[PDB]
Amino acid sequence: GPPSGKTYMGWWGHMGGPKQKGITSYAVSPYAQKPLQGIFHNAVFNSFRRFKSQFLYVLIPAGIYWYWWKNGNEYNEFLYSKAGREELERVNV
Amino acid sequence: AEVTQLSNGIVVATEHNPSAHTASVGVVFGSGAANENPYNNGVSNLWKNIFLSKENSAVAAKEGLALSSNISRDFQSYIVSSLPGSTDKSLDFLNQSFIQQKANLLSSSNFEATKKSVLKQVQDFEENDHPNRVLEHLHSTAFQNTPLSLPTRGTLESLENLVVADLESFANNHFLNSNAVVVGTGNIKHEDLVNSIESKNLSLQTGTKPVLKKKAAFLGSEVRLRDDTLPKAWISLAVEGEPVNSPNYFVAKLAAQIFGSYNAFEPASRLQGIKLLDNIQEYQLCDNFNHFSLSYKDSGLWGFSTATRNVTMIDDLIHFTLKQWNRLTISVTDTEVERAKSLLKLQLGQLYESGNPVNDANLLGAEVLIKGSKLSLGEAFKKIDAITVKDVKAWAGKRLWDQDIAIAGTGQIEGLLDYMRIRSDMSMMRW
Repeated sequence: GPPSGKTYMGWWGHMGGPKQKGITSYAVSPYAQKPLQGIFHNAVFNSFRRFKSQFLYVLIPAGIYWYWWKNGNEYNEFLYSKAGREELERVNV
Repeated sequence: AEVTQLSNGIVVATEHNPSAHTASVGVVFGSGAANENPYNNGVSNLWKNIFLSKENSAVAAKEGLALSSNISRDFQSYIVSSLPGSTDKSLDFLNQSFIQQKANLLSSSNFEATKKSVLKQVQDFEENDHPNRVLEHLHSTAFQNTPLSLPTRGTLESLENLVVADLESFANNHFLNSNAVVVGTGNIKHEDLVNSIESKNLSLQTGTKPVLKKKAAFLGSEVRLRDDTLPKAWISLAVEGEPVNSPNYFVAKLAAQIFGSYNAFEPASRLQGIKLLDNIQEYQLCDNFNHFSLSYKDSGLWGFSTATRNVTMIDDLIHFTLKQWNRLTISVTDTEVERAKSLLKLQLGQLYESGNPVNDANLLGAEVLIKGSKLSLGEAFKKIDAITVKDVKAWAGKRLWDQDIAIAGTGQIEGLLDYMRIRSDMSMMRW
């Protein structure tokens, strides 16, 4: 077939990565292993580690936008009451 | 015709082939490179090179002898081959310089030079001998954390901290008399041999070698020392095979001989009776492969070891030879069985009968150490031709269908797909 343009990923055997030497990789068949090894230790401790490291980046913007939405919604519910109709006309024009 | 007699201590085993010339007397111990811990390792190879050193070999060569040694994974041997009229010289040399005092061999000049040469040749073996080192890594990951996992030559990191205290401790703990077998091949008669072992008093020690705590158990594993400097891709996978003195031993050797060994550049090995060579010969998927069947004392391996210059189609070679392995359980014929029967008889005859009387000494010493008496070439041939196709199918369903494999690779092996595909391509869904 037509040999098209080279990319940054080949196939198995010539993957285009750097040449490596001296990196031994030991593994064990799963039939010799126990699956669910340490699911309660890693369910209590490692999940708390990940939640501890990555919750401020999620909860500070969620806190900002939720407080903005709650303040705006309760201001609108204040304005369309009876104690804000002069403020309703003043905000209109 | 292979006679064995137990003396006061030692066991004498001999075979008298009167047409051979060089009679060869030596002692074969039953403590190889799997009877130690991984920290004093290589002390067996160090003992072999101490026995084969310049001092000992000059003393043996001035009298007319030629030393030999062979370290394996449960037996180690020390063989003094000689002329047929001169074997009392062999016996009293092996007495005076190996069995009694070894203070001429074990002082820190000969030991230092021998240790330096052993270090140089072990690192030269580790760098420049690629199929044997991946068979060794296959043994090191198949039986790992268990005493059959050890390198035979020894590793470099556990060889630079060895002194004469290690060698003296090993000679006190494993060079025993309930562990040794003295052998005679060539053309010595049996009774002059034991007459000369019982005239001059020859006994090493009295005790018994320490028994191991952990028996050899297979652990299905994987390893890859991928060095993409190398031009080839040497991988080798193997399952747990049957050990020595097992009833399914000769059917394991026959099932290895079913698939045989191959060499892609010789025009007489490209025409064999293997069904795999119609799959691996249209894109030239490999250069050679050999199906071994090693049987040690406690367990053993069964698999093939290849070399591939076409490093992109490695997984196709693996997949094709594993489908051929599943053909042993499901639909092996009888003409393959009879071809492998005749070829296995030819191979065992080429192994047991040969010109060199030191290989026969090593084989006789091993199979008299483990069994007790040597079974002849006739009884082995009878046990070979008593094998039906259903015995091969039963053994292949026992030890080859969906069993755990262990893989050891080197070279350019990114094209080798990783483990679970190779493990679960040992069992197909019936086509």
